Amino acid sequence: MTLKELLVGFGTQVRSIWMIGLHAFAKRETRMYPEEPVYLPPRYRGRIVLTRDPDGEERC
Amino acid sequence: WISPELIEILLTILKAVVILLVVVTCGAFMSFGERRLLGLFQNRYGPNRVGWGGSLQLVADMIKMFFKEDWIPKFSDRVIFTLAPMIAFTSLLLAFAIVPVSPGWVVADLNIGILFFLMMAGLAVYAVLFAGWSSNNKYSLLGAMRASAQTLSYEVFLGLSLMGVVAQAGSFNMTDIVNSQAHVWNVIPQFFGFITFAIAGVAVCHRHPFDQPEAEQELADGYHIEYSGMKFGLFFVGEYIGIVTISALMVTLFFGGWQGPLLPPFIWFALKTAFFMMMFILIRASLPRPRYDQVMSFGWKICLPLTLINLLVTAAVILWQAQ
Amino acid sequence: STEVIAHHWAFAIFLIVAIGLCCLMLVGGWFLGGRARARSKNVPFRLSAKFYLVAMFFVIFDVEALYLFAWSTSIRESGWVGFVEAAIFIFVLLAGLVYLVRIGALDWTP
Amino acid sequence: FEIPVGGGVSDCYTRVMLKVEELRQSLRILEQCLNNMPEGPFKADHPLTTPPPKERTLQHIETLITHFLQVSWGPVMPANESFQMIEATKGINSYYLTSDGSTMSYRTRVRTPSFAHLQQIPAAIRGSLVSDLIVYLGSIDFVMSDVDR
Amino acid sequence: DYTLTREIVTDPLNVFMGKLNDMVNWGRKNSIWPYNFGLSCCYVEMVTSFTAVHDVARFGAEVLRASPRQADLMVVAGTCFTKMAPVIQRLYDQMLEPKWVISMGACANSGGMYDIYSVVQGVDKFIPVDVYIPGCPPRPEAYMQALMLLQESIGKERRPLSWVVGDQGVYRANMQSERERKRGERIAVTNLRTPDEI
Amino acid sequence: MEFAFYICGLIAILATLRVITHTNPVHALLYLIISLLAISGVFFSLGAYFAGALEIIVYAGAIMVLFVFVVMMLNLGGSEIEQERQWLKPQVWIGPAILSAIMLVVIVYAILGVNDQGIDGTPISAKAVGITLFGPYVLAVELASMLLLAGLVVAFHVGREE
Ligand SMILES: CCCCCCCCCCCCCCCCCC(=O)OC[C@H](COP(=O)(O)OCCN)OC(=O)CCCCCCCCCCCCCCCCC
Ligand SMILES: CCCCCCCCCCCCCCCCCC(=O)OC[C@H](COP(=O)(O)OCCN)OC(=O)CCCCCCCCCCCCCCCCC
Ligand SMILES: CCCCCCCCCCCCCCCCCC(=O)OC[C@H](COP(=O)(O)OCCN)OC(=O)CCCCCCCCCCCCCCCCC
Ligand SMILES: CCCCCCCCCCCCCCCCCC(=O)OC[C@H](COP(=O)(O)OCCN)OC(=O)CCCCCCCCCCCCCCCCC
Ligand SMILES: CCCCCCCCCCCCCCCCCCCC
Ligand SMILES: CCCCCCCCCCCCCCCCCCCC
Ligand code: SF4
Repeated sequence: MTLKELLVGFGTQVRSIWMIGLHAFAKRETRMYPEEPVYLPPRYRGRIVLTRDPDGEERC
Repeated sequence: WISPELIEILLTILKAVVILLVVVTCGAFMSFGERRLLGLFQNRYGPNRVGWGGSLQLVADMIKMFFKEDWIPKFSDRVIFTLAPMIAFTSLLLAFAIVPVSPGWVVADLNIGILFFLMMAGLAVYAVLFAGWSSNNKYSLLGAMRASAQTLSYEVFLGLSLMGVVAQAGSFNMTDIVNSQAHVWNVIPQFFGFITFAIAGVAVCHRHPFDQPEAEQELADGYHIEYSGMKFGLFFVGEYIGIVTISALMVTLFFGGWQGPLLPPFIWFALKTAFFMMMFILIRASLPRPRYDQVMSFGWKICLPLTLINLLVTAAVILWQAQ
Repeated sequence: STEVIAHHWAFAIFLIVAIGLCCLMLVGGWFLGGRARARSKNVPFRLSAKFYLVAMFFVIFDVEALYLFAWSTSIRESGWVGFVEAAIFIFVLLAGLVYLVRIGALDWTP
Repeated sequence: FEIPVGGGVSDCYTRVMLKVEELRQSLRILEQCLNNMPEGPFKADHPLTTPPPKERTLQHIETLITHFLQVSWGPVMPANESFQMIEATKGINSYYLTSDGSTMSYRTRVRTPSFAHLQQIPAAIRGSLVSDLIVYLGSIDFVMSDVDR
Repeated sequence: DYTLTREIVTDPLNVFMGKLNDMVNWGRKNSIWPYNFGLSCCYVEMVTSFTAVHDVARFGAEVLRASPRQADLMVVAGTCFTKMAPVIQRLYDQMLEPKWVISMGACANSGGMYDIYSVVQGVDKFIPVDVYIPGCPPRPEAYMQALMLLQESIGKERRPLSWVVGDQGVYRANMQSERERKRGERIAVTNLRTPDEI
Repeated sequence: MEFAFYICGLIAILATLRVITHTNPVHALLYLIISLLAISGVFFSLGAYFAGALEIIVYAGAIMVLFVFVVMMLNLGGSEIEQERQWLKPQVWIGPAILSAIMLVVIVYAILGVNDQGIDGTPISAKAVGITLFGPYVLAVELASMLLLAGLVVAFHVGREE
C-alpha cells in the first residue's frame, strides 16, 4: 500500500477507537429484565385467556 | 536457621510466588473484565448478577470448566493434545517471569531479559501448532497452519521492534531498560518501535484482529474446536495471561516501567498495565478484522522494514550524541 | 553474593510452581465431573507451498535478526564503523526483502 | 423519495452503502407517513373484506354472517389468476395466486430474490478466496427461509 | 421427586457432599455457554437477546461457542427440518456432559404451524428437551425467562462429582409445572387495557 | 552449575536417542525440541548466555518450527516406510551402531588426553559477542548475510508451488 493509504487507514482506526470509547462514556440502553418488567402495549399477542361477561358468566 | 541470607532467600522466593499468583489471578479476572469492559463499550452491563457486580462470574466459570466432562478424542494423539494448552499457559507466564513490577520486586534479574521473552514467544507458536495437529481434525490443522504462519509473520519483527529500546539502554537487562527511561519514556524516541511491538504483541497473543478461531467461523477451522473443559480453560486463561504479560512488557519497555512522580512505583506500574489491558479491550471492541493475506503482507512489507529502519536511525542518533 | 542466589532460587521456584500449577489444573479437570457416552461423540466436529515459504522466510530473517540483536546491545562501543557494517547488513536484508516481495514470494493473494 | 443507484459495478461495499441510502429514503417515506396520515377507514367497504369490521360484526346480523363464513369455511375467491410484485427488503418478491373458485388457493407461487442471489453466488465468487466468499454472503442480504420457502 | 437416568426415585441427598453438589450446581447454572446454532427466525430473537437492549451477558450466558464441545446448552431455535434433523442429532451427540436443551418456539416445540411433509414435528421426537418456550417467535425476554427456568432446574439436580467415585446416575428434579404455579395469579386477572391505545 | 550441566547433558543425550529411534515424526521433533532446550541449559551452565538464548530462539524456535511446519503440511500418517520399522531390526542398525561406537571411542580417547583446567563458567555476555562480531569478525557477519541470502534464493527456487 501507499504511504497516504497507510496514514489514512491509521486515522480511520484512531477514529473508530475514539468513537467506541465515547460510547463507553454514554448511557446504557439495556432494559433490565427481570427486575425491570417488560412494557407490553395493550394489544400485545401473548398468553391466551377466556374471559367473562360483566354479569360474571363466561363469554364463550 | 536464623541468618539474614536465608531470611532473604525465603523473602525472594515468597515475592516470586506472590508475583506468580497475582499474575494468574489477574489473567482470569481479566477474562471477567473483558466481558465487563465490552459491556461498557457496547452501552450495556455485561455480567453483573453472579456476586457483587458479577465478581463471582469467574468462579462460576472455573467451577463449570472443572466439572465439565474431560474429553480427549479417541483418534487424537493424547500427549500432544494434552501438551498444547500447557504451553499456551506456561509460555507467556514464564515470559512474565522477567518483568520488574517495582524496585526490588522482580523474579529473575536476568542478563538476557527480552531474549527470554522471545524464547517464550517461539514456544507459544509451538502451542498453537500442537493444538491444531493433535486434534485429528483437518479443518483445525488448516486453521492452525494459517494462525502459525500469521504468528511467524509478526514474530519475525517482534524482537527487532524491541531492539531500538535495547540500543538506547545499551543492555538486554530489563531494570537497565527501566533506568534508561528515568528522564524520558521510551514511547517518545522509540515511537515506531512502540507501535510495531504493540502490533506484534497483539499478533503473537492471537488477539483481535489476529484471532484465527474467530476470524473464519464458516469454515469451522478453529484449532480450539476439539478442546473442552479445563484444557479450553487453559487456552483462555493463557491468552489472557499473555495479554497481561504483553501489557506489562510494553509498560516496562516503552512507558518507564514503575517510574512516576507521586504515586508508589507499583501503583504506577499497575495503572499503566491496566491502561494497556483496557486498550486491548478497546482494540477488540473497535477495529474490524482484515483479510489473512492483507495481515501477513502488512507484517512482512511494512512492519519489518519499519523496525529495521528504526534500529538504524536509533543507532545513528545514539552515535551522533556520543561525544 | 546472596542476592543472586536468592534470585536463582526464586526463579527456579517460579518455573516449578507455574508448571505444577498448570499440571494441577489439568489433573483437576480430568478427575472432576461425570462422564457420559454417545454414538457420535467420538466423531470429530493439501496445504500449499506458501506455508513453507513463509516459515522459511521467518527462519532466515530470524537468523539475521539475531545478528542485529548482537549488534544492538553493543552499539556505543562498536562506533561508526560498526554502524557502517550493520548498515551494509541491513541494506542486504532490505534488498532481499524487496526481491522477495517483487517476485511474488510474499503474495498469498493471486 | 429517491432510488439510490450505483456507478455500474456491484461489490460488497457498494451493495452495503446502497442499502444505507435505501434506509435514509425509507426514513424520508416514514416522515411523510407521519406528517400526512389520511383520515378514513382501515378496512375496505367490500363484501370480501376479511374479516369485516369487528363492531358491526358484533352488532349486525348480516355482518356477523359474513364474518362467520369468512373465518370458518373461508372467503370464496372467484376463479382467476392474480400476480403482485413488490420491492421487498432483499430484492423483488412476488406472489402468483391461482384460484379455482374455492376458499383456498389452488396454487400459491412465491418468487423470492434470495433464491436468485444464491444461484448467482458461483458466477460471482469464482477465482476469489474463501474470505471473499464469507464477506460476499454477508453482503448479499439473504435468509434461507426466502431461498427455500 | 426426581427422575433418574443411568425411573421416578426420591432425593438421593453427608452434609459436606450436599454443599459440594450445591457449589457445582451454582457454578454450572451461573456459567451456561450456548451453542451458536441458527435454524430459523427464533434464532434471530435469541441473538437479539444477546444484544445491548437485553444483555443476556448479565446472567453469564453470552459466550456463544461455535464448537459443541465448549457449549453447555443447545438452544433449538427454529424449525427442525427433515434435512437438518441428522445435523441437530450429530451436534447434540458431539456435546459433552453436562448438557441441557432449550426448545425455543412453536416449531422446535411441536412443529408449530408447519405440519408439513418436510418438517419434524418437534425436536423432542429425537433429542430430550429440558425447557420449552412457546411463541412464534418468543420475544428475547421469553428466552431469558426460559434461561432462568433452566437455572432453577440445574440448581436442584444431582450429578456425580467425579466419574471414579460414587453414584454415576443423573437425577433431575420433577419440578412443579409453571402453568400450575402461575394458575392462581393468572385466573385472578379481571381487567386488561383496551387495545385502542399505545 | 555443574548439577545443571550434567542433568541437561543427560537429558539431551536421552532425548536424542529417542529422536533417532522414534517412528512418529511429530514426536521425534518434540524430543528434538527437548534436546535443544537441554543443550541451551548446558550453554547457560557454561556461561555462554547468548548461545543458550539463540539455542531456544533460533534452533528451538525457528528451525524446528520449520521442520514441524513441513511435517504438518505433509500429513505424515500411516506411511509404508513408517509402518515397516526397518531401522528397529538388528541387522539394519547393528553395523552403523558399531561404526558410531568405534568413532566415539576414538574421539573420546583423543579427548581424554587434552589439557583440562576446567571451565569456570564465567558468563561471556551477549555484549562481548556483539563487540567481537562487529570488530574482528565483520567479514563473517557480511558473508553470513550473503550465505543466508543464498539459502533464501535456493529454497524459494526449489520449494515453489508453481
Ligand atoms: C495494548 C495493545 C494495543 C495498543 C494500541 C496501539 C496498537 C494497536 C494494535 C492493533 C493491531 C492491528 C493491526 C491491523 C493491521 C491491518 C493491516 C491491513 O492489512 O490493512 C488492510 C487495509 C487495506 O489494505 P489494502 O491492501 O490497501 O486493501 C485494498 C484491497 N481492497 O489497510 C489499511 O486499512 C491501512 C491501515 C492499516 C492499519 C494501520 C495500523 C493501525 C493500528 C491500530 C490503531 C492504533 C491507534 C492508537 C491506539 C491508542 C494507543 C494509546
Ligand atoms: C503514547 C500514547 C498515545 C499514543 C497515540 C497513538 C496515535 C498517534 C498520534 C495521534 C494521531 C491522531 C490521528 C487523528 C485521526 C483523526 C480521525 C480521522 O478523521 O481519520 C480519518 C481521516 C481520513 O478521512 P476520510 O478520508 O474522510 O475517511 C473516511 C473514508 N474512509 O484520516 C486522516 O485524515 C489521516 C490523518 C493522519 C493520521 C496519521 C498522523 C501521523 C501519524 C504518525 C505515526 C505513524 C502511525 C502509523 C504507522 C503505521 C506503521 C505500521
Ligand atoms: C512439561 C515440562 C517441560 C519442561 C519445562 C522446564 C523443565 C525445567 C524446570 C525447572 C527449572 C529449574 C530452574 C532453572 C535455573 C534457574 C536459574 C538460572 O537459570 O540461573 C542461571 C542464569 C543466571 O543469570 P544471571 O542472573 O544473569 O546471573 C549472572 C551471573 N550469575 O540464568 C539463566 O541462564 C537464565 C536463562 C535460562 C532460563 C531457562 C528457563 C526455562 C526454559 C525452558 C522453558 C520450557 C517451557 C515449557 C515447555 C516447552 C515445550 C517443551
Ligand atoms: C530434578 C531432578 C530431575 C527431574 C527431571 C528433569 C527436570 C529438568 C532438569 C533440568 C533443568 C534444571 C536443572 C537444575 C538447575 C538448577 C539451578 C542451577 O543449577 O543453578 C546454578 C547456575 C546459576 O548460575 P551461576 O550464576 O553460574 O551460579 C553458579 C553458582 N553461584 O545455573 C546455571 O548456570 C544454569 C541454570 C540451568 C539452565 C537453565 C534451565 C534449563 C532447562 C532445560 C530443560 C530441558 C527440557 C527438560 C525436559 C524434562 C522432561 C523430559
Ligand atoms: C497487572 C499487574 C500485575 C502485577 C504482578 C506482580 C504484583 C506484585 C505486587 C507487589 C506489591 C508491593 C510492591 C512494592 C511496594 C510499593 C507499593 C506499595 C503499595 C502496594
Ligand atoms: C539398499 C542398500 C542399503 C545400504 C546400507 C548401507 C549400510 C552400511 C553399514 C556399514 C556397517 C559397517 C560396520 C563396521 C565395519 C568395520 C569397521 C569400519 C571399517 C574398518
Ligand atoms: S416458531 Fe415461528 S418464529 Fe420460530 S422458527 Fe418457527 S416460524 Fe420462525
